[PDB]
Amino acid sequence: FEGGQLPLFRRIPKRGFTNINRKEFAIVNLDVLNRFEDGTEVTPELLVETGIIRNEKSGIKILSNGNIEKKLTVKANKFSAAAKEAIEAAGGKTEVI
Amino acid sequence: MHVKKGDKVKVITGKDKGKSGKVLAAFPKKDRVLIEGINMVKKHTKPSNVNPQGGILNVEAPIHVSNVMLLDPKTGEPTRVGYEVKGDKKVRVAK
RNA sequence: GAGCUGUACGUAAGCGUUGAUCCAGAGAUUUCCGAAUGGGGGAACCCACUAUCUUUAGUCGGAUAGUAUCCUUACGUGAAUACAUAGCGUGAGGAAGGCAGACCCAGGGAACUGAAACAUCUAAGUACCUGGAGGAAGAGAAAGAAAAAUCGAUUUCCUGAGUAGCGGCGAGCGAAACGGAAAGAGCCCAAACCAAGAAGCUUGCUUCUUGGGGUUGUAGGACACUCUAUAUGGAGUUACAAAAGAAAGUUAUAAAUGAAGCGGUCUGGAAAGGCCCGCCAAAGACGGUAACAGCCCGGUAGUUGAAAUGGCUUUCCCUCCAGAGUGGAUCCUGAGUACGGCGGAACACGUGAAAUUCCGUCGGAAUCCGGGAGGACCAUCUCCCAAGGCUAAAUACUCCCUAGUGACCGAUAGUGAACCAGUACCGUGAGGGAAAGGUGAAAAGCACCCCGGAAGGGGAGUGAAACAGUUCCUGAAACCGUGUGCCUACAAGUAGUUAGAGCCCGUUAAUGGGUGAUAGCGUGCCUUUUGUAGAAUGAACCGGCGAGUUACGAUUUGUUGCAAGGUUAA
RNA sequence: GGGUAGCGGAGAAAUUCCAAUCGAACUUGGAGAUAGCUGGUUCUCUCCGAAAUAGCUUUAGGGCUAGCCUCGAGGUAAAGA
RNA sequence: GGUUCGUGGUAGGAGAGCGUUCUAAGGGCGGUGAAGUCAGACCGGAAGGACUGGUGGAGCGCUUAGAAGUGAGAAUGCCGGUAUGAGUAGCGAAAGAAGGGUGAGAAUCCCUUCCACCGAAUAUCUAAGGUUUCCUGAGGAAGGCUCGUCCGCUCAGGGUU
RNA sequence: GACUCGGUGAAAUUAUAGUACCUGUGAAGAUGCAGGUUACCCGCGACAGGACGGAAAGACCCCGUGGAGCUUUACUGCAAC
Ligand SMILES: [Mg+2]
Ligand SMILES: [Mg+2]
Ligand SMILES: [Mg+2]
Ligand SMILES: [Mg+2]
Ligand SMILES: [Mg+2]
Ligand SMILES: [Mg+2]
Ligand SMILES: [Mg+2]
Ligand SMILES: [Mg+2]
Ligand SMILES: [Mg+2]
Ligand SMILES: [Mg+2]
Ligand SMILES: [Mg+2]
Ligand SMILES: [Mg+2]
Ligand SMILES: [Mg+2]
Ligand SMILES: [Mg+2]
Ligand SMILES: [Mg+2]
Ligand SMILES: [Mg+2]
Ligand SMILES: [Mg+2]
Ligand SMILES: [Mg+2]
Ligand SMILES: [Mg+2]
Ligand SMILES: [Mg+2]
Ligand SMILES: [Mg+2]
Ligand SMILES: [Mg+2]
Ligand SMILES: [Mg+2]
Ligand SMILES: [Mg+2]
Ligand SMILES: [Mg+2]
Ligand SMILES: [Mg+2]
Ligand SMILES: [Mg+2]
Ligand SMILES: [Mg+2]
Ligand SMILES: [Mg+2]
Ligand SMILES: [Mg+2]
Ligand SMILES: [Mg+2]
Ligand SMILES: [Mg+2]
Ligand SMILES: [Mg+2]
Ligand SMILES: [Mg+2]
Ligand SMILES: [Mg+2]
Ligand SMILES: [Mg+2]
Ligand SMILES: [Mg+2]
Ligand SMILES: [Mg+2]
Ligand SMILES: [Mg+2]
Ligand SMILES: [Mg+2]
Ligand SMILES: [Mg+2]
Ligand SMILES: [Mg+2]
Ligand SMILES: [Mg+2]
Ligand SMILES: [Mg+2]
Ligand SMILES: [Mg+2]
Ligand SMILES: [Mg+2]
Ligand SMILES: [Mg+2]
Ligand SMILES: [Mg+2]
Repeated sequence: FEGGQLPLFRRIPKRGFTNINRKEFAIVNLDVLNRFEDGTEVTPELLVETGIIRNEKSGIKILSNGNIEKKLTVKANKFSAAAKEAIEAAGGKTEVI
Repeated sequence: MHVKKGDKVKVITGKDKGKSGKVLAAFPKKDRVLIEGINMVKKHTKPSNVNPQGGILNVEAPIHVSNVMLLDPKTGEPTRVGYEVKGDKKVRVAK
C-alpha cells in the first residue's frame, strides 16, 4: 500500500501466459559424469541410483558446463549440441531414449 | 480398623507413649479411639448439664487409631495384625 | 464384621455378633405437575363420564379400571344418490415431547467488517432460525481418474501449493489428479423371461399382484443346449434374507489377602526430623497419623474373589442358500428421463471461450447398428454404462463414566459458582447476576471469682500458643489514636536541599543517628505539545488486579550438524 | 378484562408515545464489530542518536518511497572534511 | 595491561544485566524456627542483595540451564479498604402538657387528666395489591433518620370455621 | 430554618500544601516565579472577588474517506403495479 498513490504493480502491464504442456528437464552437467568409471554405460536409472538427480522431471538433459575426462556411453532424453560434441570428443556414444 | 472396643492397646506416639489401656470406644468415621486413662483433658463443665454441681472434669479424649498397637496376650508386646480364616468366620492373628 | 440412627453445634427414644449401620447386583413402592393424553386451567389445580365393586334408610361418600389427537390398517355401519363413495363408529399398531449451548445432514440465511470511500466482490453459506437425525452422520462400488500405459468404490491425513486458476485481474478467493499413508468389502434391485392366480372381458390377447429368474461393457443377462451341485459344501443378523435361543470363557459393577522397626538416643507440645543401628522390597504409589514415614494406619506390588445383572468373544443351536461352460435368431438393460433454451445456484472457477453438478420453467432424445465422458465444439482414439437402492472400517465431537497426566490456577486466581450459586439481588419480561475459604493436634470451645441490665472486660483455668477465644493461620499499607526526644505563636513556606549552631542519642562503628534556630538555592508527577509550574490533561489515599502474546507462514542475523548436497511429512 | 410489537405498532400530528430508553424499544447473539481518533503500556545501567522535509496521495493531525538515526558486514587511487 | 580520543539527550537503534513464578540436575537450609511480615546507622555502578533482632509457626534458598500469566504511579482504569469535606448538611408538612407507673436506664413505652388536629375525612366498609405484616408471651444485637423498657423489627407459640 | 446545647450523622470535591498584597514575568490573565509591600498563633458568625471554583471527555465551530434520520429529476437497486 502507498497511501492511495496507485501501487507499483497496477502502474505496469501483465505479461505472457503459462504453457499447460511446459516440459522441465533435470540438468546433468558433464563435470558429475567424471564420478563414473571409464568405459561405463550411464543411463537415467544409474544417475538416480548414484543420487546425481533424485527427481527426473520430464527427462534428463546433459549440458556442457565443465569438461569430461572418461569414455562413457551416455543415454539421456536430451543433449545440448556442446554436450554431444564433448562426450564424443572424449570418445563416447550418446543415445537419445 | 485394626483395633475395636474391648481391645488392650499400647500407645506408640504422643505424651502418653509407653502407656497401655483398654479401648472404651471407637469412632471409625473420625478414625479415632478412646483408651482408658490415656489423653486426659480438663473439661470446664457449666453446672446446667448432667452434673448438677458442675466443675473441672478430668476425662479421656479420643486418640488417632494409627497411634495405638494391639497387645498379644501370649507375648505381652505390641504386634501388627494379620487375618486368618478358621472356617466359619475370619479372626485377627499376631505376627 | 462392630458399631449405628446423614449434614452440623443438639435433646429424646431406640437398634445391633439370632449380625445392624454400610457397600454392590436385582426387585417392589414411586403423590401431583409436565408431551400430559377424560374435559378445562392462571403448571403442580378444578370438574367429569362409563363400567364394576363398596358405604348409608337413602341422597351425600369411597375404591379400581377405562375414556386425547393424528397417521396407518382391519372390520362394521353409511348422505346428497340407485350402486357406491364421503362421512361416522369400533379394534389393532404407530407417532407426539425432551436434549450435549458438541459433532452431522438438509431448508431458510444476515450485517457489522475488508476493499483504507463504495455498489460487483468480502465477511460467508459464517451467525442465527427451522427440520431431520445417528452414535457417528455424509460419501461409496465408476456413464470415475487418466493418457509415464495404466489405475480400479468411498472417506481421512501428508504432499501437490499459496501452484493452476478465479478476481471492480482490486481487496481477496484458491483447487484437483498423480505420489505417500490410515482403513479396507462388497452387494441387492428394475427389465427380458418362467410359473401361479387375479381380473379386464382388447372375449385367449392385454396390465395388475405374489413367487422364481436376473444384474452387466471390445458387454451382461434373458433365451437355447451342456456339466455338476438340490445342503456335499457354503453363508448369516454390520450391507449382502431374518428372528430366535443355549452353554463355556472373559471383562465391568462389591470385595479378600498382603512384606518389613512400639529399634536406641537428641530436640520438642508432639518425631515421621537429627545422630546411631537394623530390616522388607514384584511393595520407595498416594494419603493420613500432634513437624518431613517403604517398615504406625488406610493402603501399595503381587496373588485371590462374584449370588445377581449387563457387555463382549467363541462354540453350538437355529435360519438361509444353486454355480461353471458354449452360442449371438430374437428379446431386455431405469423417459417427460438424458439433454437443450430461458432464469438462478453449486463447482477454487464472479458467464466467461465455460466443460462438470443441481433447482424452477418451457421444450424434449437415442434406447445396442445404442449411450456418456476426456473443461466451448467437431472428428478420431481411450475410458466408462446415467436417469433404482444398500453398505462396516479408517474421520468428527464429548453432556457423561473409569483410570490417570500437567515446567496449568491456588481464593481479585482458577468455573459465574472451593462456601447450600445460576443462589441473593436487579428487571413487567426475555434477561442480567454477585459477594463470601483457614480456631486448634485435639474442643481440651475458657469451671469458678470480680465490674456490668447486657455487651464487653479483668483474673483463674485449658493449650505448645488465647496478642489461636466460634469466623478465631499470617496480619502489609492507607486511616485513627496514646505517650514523648528535638522544634514551633514577627512569620510569606512545591515544603526539600546545601551550610549550620543548639539540644537529645549511641549504630550492621561509620570522616554515626534524631531534631533543626538561622542562611543560600529551589515553580509537584504524568500526558500532550513549537512551548506546560501551568490558569491545559489525569490521579482523594493505600492495596491488589490491569497492556507486543501464541499458532502457522515470510525474511534476516546468530548457533549447530551435514555439505553439492541437505532434509524427511503423514 | 382484552387487541395492535420494532423492516413494527399507535398518533385531534408534537418526531408524539410504545415500562423513568425513541429521528426508530429492550434483551441475547454475530461480537473482542470497526475507530487513520483520545487515553494508557509496568525493572536497570552502558553506547549512539534523529525528524518536524521532498515527492505522490478523496491527501492534508493518516500513509508510502526518499532524506536524517542505529546495528552488522563488505570493499579500495581513499573516494569524506 | 598501556596509549589516544571520548562519555547532555526526546523519538528511536544497539548491548549488558537485575528481580519475579515454575521445571530439571546438582548441592544445601529449616521446630536449635521455613516462607511472609516489622525494624535497622550494612553491601553492590543501577535494577537490587545480605546480616542481626522482633513477630511468625512450616516450608524455602543456592548453582547451572530451561520456560514464562515476569516487574505499574497515572488508562474520568476494575475491585476492596480508608480518608477529606465535618461533628458540617440533614433528621421528610402538624401541639402538646403535667402527674402516676414500669424499668438498669424514660421528652420518646403504659395509664390518667387537660389541651390541640381531621370530620365528603385524617371516620366506617370494601375491591385490587401485599402475603402472616394479625394475636399472645419473651427480646432489645441490627432495623427505626434521636431515644426506646416500645414496634409493621428478632424469637417462640398460636390464629382464618 | 439559621445560631447555642444534647442525640444521630451524610455528600459533591480532593497531586502534596506551612495556601497574603502590588507591579512585573511566564503557554501572552500567578496563593506558589522576580522585585517590593504587608503579615503574631487557633477558631466562630457572615459575604462571594479568585482558586480560569464543582458539575457534564463543549451540544456552538471545525475535523473523521465516523454514524443516524430525512429529501430528490444523485447512483444502483427492491417491492408493488
Ligand atoms: Mg448381613
Ligand atoms: Mg388431564
Ligand atoms: Mg476503510
Ligand atoms: Mg503392612
Ligand atoms: Mg524431650
Ligand atoms: Mg506444625
Ligand atoms: Mg503434615
Ligand atoms: Mg443454468
Ligand atoms: Mg462461485
Ligand atoms: Mg461435453
Ligand atoms: Mg432446464
Ligand atoms: Mg454432458
Ligand atoms: Mg479436450
Ligand atoms: Mg481447465
Ligand atoms: Mg447401462
Ligand atoms: Mg472467584
Ligand atoms: Mg489470601
Ligand atoms: Mg474476628
Ligand atoms: Mg518567635
Ligand atoms: Mg515586624
Ligand atoms: Mg481530577
Ligand atoms: Mg526468524
Ligand atoms: Mg418513556
Ligand atoms: Mg464478525
Ligand atoms: Mg552523543
Ligand atoms: Mg485519487
Ligand atoms: Mg548518554
Ligand atoms: Mg559532556
Ligand atoms: Mg532494542
Ligand atoms: Mg514460594
Ligand atoms: Mg504478613
Ligand atoms: Mg503482568
Ligand atoms: Mg491505585
Ligand atoms: Mg463548612
Ligand atoms: Mg451551619
Ligand atoms: Mg441544623
Ligand atoms: Mg418527622
Ligand atoms: Mg370540605
Ligand atoms: Mg402487632
Ligand atoms: Mg437507635
Ligand atoms: Mg416489646
Ligand atoms: Mg448539635
Ligand atoms: Mg500576571
Ligand atoms: Mg513575590
Ligand atoms: Mg494554581
Ligand atoms: Mg469549571
Ligand atoms: Mg471533547
Ligand atoms: Mg461531542
